[PDB]
Amino acid sequence: SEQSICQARAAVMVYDDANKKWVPAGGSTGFSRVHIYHHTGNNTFRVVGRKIQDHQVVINCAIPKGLKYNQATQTFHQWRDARQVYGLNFGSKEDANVFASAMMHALEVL
Ligand SMILES: CC(=O)N[C@@H](Cc1ccccc1Cl)C(=O)N1CCC[C@]12C=C[C@@H]1CC[C@@H](C(=O)N3CC[C@@H]4C=C[C@H]5C=C[C@@H](C(=O)O)N5C(=O)[C@H]43)N1C2=O
Ligand SMILES: [Br-]
Ligand SMILES: [Br-]
Repeated sequence: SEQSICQARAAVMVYDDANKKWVPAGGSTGFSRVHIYHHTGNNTFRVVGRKIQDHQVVINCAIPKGLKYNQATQTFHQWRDARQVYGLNFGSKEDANVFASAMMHALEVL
């Protein structure tokens, strides 16, 4: 089965490569509950975020082994895939540190 190993509150953003700016994931700005989930068997992790107001899934992306997770500032962290760059604007330094730590520890289990 699948298990949430950590969660944190963050405004989830994606980078608009064409206009050089960050835009809100899913179309509207606001905080989401962002989880890292582990699936047993094939030992995979994914980031899944749902907007707190309406449960819209704003991010659902795989965490591949060797993913480069960038702590750009104390409360904005980011990573990429082929299609998009994702950014989490955390509610506090503490939320960020919790999430970052779970991510770094996931990358060691992969
Ligand atoms: C090599 C590479 O991919 N580099 C990436 C970052 C990264 C490094 C390691 C691993 C993964 C990633 Cl995504 C990179 O530099 N990127 C990807 C998106 C666009 C950007 C490339 C150039 C620009 C320059 C400034 C920086 C950026 O986007 N920043 C810096 C921190 C700041 C913090 C928050 C967001 C929120 C709104 C916007 C703003 O402040 O107006 N922000 C920014 O402007 C953010 N940029 C980036 O982060
Ligand atoms: Br829970
Ligand atoms: Br496993």
